[PDB]
Amino acid sequence: LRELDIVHPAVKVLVMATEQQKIDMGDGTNLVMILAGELLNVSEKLISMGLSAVEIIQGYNMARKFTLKEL
Amino acid sequence: KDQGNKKRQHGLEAKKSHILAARSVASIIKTSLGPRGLDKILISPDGEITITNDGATILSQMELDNEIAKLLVQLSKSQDDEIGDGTTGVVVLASALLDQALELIQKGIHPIKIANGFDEAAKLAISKLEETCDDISASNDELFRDFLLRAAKTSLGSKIVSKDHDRFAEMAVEAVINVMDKDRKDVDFDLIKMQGRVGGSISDSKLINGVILDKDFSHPQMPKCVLPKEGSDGVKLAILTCPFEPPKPKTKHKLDISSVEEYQKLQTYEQDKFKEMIDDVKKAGADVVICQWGFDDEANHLLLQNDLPAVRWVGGQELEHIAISTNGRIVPRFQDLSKDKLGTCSRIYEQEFGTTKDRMLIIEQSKETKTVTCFVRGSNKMIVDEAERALHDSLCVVRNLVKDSRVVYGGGAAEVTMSLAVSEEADKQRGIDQYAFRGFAQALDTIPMTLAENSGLDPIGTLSTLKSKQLKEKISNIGVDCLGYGSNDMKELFVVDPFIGKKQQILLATQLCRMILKIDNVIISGKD
Amino acid sequence: IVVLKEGTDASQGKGQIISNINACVAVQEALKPTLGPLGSDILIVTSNQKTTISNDGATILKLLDVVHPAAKTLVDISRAQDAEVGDGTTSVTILAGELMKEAKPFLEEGISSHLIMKGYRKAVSLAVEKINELAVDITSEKSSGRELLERCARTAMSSKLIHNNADFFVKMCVDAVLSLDRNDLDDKLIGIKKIPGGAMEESLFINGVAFKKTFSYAGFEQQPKKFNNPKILSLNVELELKAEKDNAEVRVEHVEDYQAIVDAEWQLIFEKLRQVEETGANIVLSKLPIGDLATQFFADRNIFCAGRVSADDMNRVIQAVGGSIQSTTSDIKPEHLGTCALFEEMQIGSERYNLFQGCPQAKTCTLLLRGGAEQVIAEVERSLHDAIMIVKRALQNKLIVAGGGATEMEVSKCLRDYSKTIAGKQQMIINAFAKALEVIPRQLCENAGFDAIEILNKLRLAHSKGEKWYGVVFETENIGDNFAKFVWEPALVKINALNSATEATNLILSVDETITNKG
Repeated sequence: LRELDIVHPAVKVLVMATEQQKIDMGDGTNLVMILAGELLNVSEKLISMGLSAVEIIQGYNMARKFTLKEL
Repeated sequence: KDQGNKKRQHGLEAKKSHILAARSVASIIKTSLGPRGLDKILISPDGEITITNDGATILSQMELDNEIAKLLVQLSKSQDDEIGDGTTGVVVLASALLDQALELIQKGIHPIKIANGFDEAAKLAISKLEETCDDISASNDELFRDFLLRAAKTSLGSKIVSKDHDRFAEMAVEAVINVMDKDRKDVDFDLIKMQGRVGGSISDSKLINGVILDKDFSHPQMPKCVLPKEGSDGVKLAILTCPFEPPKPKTKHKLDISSVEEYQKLQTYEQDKFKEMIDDVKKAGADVVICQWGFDDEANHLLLQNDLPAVRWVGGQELEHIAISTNGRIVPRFQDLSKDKLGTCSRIYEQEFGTTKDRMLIIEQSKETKTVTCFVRGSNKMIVDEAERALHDSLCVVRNLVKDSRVVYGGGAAEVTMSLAVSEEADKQRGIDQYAFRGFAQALDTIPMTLAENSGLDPIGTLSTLKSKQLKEKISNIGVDCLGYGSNDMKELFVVDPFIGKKQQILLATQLCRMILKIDNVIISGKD
Repeated sequence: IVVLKEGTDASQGKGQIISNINACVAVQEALKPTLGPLGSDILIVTSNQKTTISNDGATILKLLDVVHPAAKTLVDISRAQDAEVGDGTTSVTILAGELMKEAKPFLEEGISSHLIMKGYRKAVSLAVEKINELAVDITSEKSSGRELLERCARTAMSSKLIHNNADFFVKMCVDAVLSLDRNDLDDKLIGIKKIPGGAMEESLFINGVAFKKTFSYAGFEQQPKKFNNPKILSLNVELELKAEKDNAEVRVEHVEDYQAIVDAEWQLIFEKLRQVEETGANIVLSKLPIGDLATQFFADRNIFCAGRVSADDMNRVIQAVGGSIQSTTSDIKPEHLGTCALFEEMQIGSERYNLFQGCPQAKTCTLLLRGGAEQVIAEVERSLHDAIMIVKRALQNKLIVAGGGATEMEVSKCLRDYSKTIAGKQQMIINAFAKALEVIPRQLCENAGFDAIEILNKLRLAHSKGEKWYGVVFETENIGDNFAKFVWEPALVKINALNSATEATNLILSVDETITNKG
């Protein structure tokens, strides 16, 4: 990512996520990218069913909190 | 690296492309083969137009982007020194060999087998030439000298100098005799200097037994000649390399005079150095001062007052020539100069050629020497160039003849004999060797056909008649009418080519064919 | 406001791997004709119009430097192999290209590259094991690190004048290389001297360095001819009653003054000669003549001297004895003195020849040859030079495997046999690697003009039975036991070449996408 030519502003969000992972944590650079990509992919299925982005975000936040507590 | 604009051939078109390029290169000078070969116009980028049929000159001045053609031309450039007069023949033979190799490959023969078979065929042809060769030096010394002069005259007659080419042949023979000994039977061309200028006539050629040193003697008042002094021990030469001036700074200099004290000191130093050098020269007993560098004004004045003509800016090779001719030695410095190291020569005088008013200085011995200079003149630059080329060819031919007593005859007779022998031997060897021998014989057949074509004769009928004469009746020296001749059978026409020359031609043709065939992949990048 | 790809994208996955395979195939085809001593040359023209024709793989790779990333990786691996080993660069490139070719059908069928790489690694392990097994290192089979060298020397001297007497010259040739540093062999360290007289079978092997007589002044045969504790010391410019170097011309108009000066110089030389003894130098050597005074003093002091020693002989003697060369006698040091077990003058040939023997620590040796004529000794010397070169080459790599494709054929046969016991997906990769290993003999036969198909079939049929050293004969088109013909290649070189080829294959096949940034 530091060397790849990325011009789409949306991808820069995941680039900054990887940068944060590298700065704060000593591992997981690929894990964050993979997880974000998969979340955005399943968001396509969520939208296909007619669900609004706001409720999708709310559900993702709730699931994030539950997963963090369970970890 | 530099991948863009990169071309390559391999697997499909490499062999065909290489052979076609070689054929195209050969066709440039194919028509120029033989003494009556057609001329080609060569024009310099500045617009100077020249006319000549010399294949070596034509190929040397030709630049091209084709890799096979470039390799062939480069090889011919090196071969020009080995033989000189056989460049066109070697190129034609190599082209014919490549043409035959094309068909052999089309039949499924690997290039390595073709190369090996060509090498074996060349060996057989050389053996046949050795078997059929004749010895001139072992028959009669008078006949040997006559054949040397005849070869020189034949070489010279193709140029404008044919009117009075006898003098050039005599000078070449004398130079070879003076420079070459029979211990090695090799002419040292480095000791045979070639020099000339535009002007005069073909009759102004002269053979010098030493270096020329066409110098102006620096100072205008310096004598331009060194006389033998009415029977004295010739002329004593001071061979020096140190400049005739005191040491000087390399940064500022500007040794100007501002007062009496500085003038006195500088004059004392400079005069002491100049006096030391001139006294050393006088004690050595030399009559002429020769230095690798120039001379200072004070040095020139002192030499003039002492009657010591000066020679300036003599090159290292010129110094070696002086030492060889005068049996002298090179003295690094003035302080090391002594009578025991001075060279001796008959005289140093100005020689005029034709209407030339330059009055060039020449060092003459008039005796046998190991180093000589071939001086060439003519009414035009083309005349001088042709005379020099003919002299070089004559020297090479004489060297080849003296080196090996065995000789062959020109006009393609040797080529026809080799072709017949190879064809006869081909049926005895089984396998790819038979095809290789047949191809080599067909390639050898090319040279006589090309010569016949250049002479206006039909190559087919001429070659068939030559083969019939050399097979049905007997083995002899029968060639094509390269020049105006009453009939065939060059043996009676005295057209002789050295055996070593023909062997070298065949070997070089085979080597060039192998070099071109052994390359199966060519890669060329772009240009900036 | 800066774009590196210029809006140009590229695909990823099996497509890029196939493109890399195609690039490797192109490189392999380019370098194919250069494989083997009989291979064809390649002509390359650089951007500067310089034309170079060469067959070495390293030069071709350096001149080409294909920009393609897969070709770049292949070139890097080839250069690494050449720098680390220097042999097998072309073979490594050919093997990598063949492996890439074999990988293509597996990818086309949907086989993951990871399985291919794992199978190639397993095949490499099996091939290394089989090469180690095939590697020849035997003692009881009438061959060893020394006996094999003797056999090689005999083969080199075959059809020569001393072939019938090779039984004795092979030992001399082997000992010549074995008498010096075995890890650093050089032909210049094995000298040969020609001594007329005697039979060729009477030639003597000298552990140290020997040279012909060089002393011809007073005192000859008046000094000791044998030393049990010799001390070799090379003194440069003394050994004279009058100074030879850094001297000057002296003119004296009075007899008494000249005589006094000469007497003073003689006394100085006397003191220097005494110091020579004081330094413990039992053997005095010098490249310049030695005067009568020095020889007489040394003879009276039981000291041996010999001047007019050639530079090469003096250097070899110094290196063999471990001494040095001293400018003056007063500066002679004990560390500059060399010692050998026995130094003596050999009377063979109606002349005395100096030789140093019993010096196993010497860095060089000399061979003494005998014969009834100088021409016979010259022929013996030529045969000995050939044998020395051959034995040196053999000893440089004592671990050897059958050449001419024999090792490749054996490894392929072993891999094919193993593939019947490795049931699973790895069988395809093992078979592919075994087939790829056969490219080397195929290309060698093709470049030599032989019938590749027939030769390969015959070799495969023959290798199934009999010895494991059957290979391709490049002198006359046929197959046979190359080992019996003394044709072999180092085992370590072959192992390194296989490892490098497999490393290149894994590196190239492990790349799924390549991104290039403008610059």
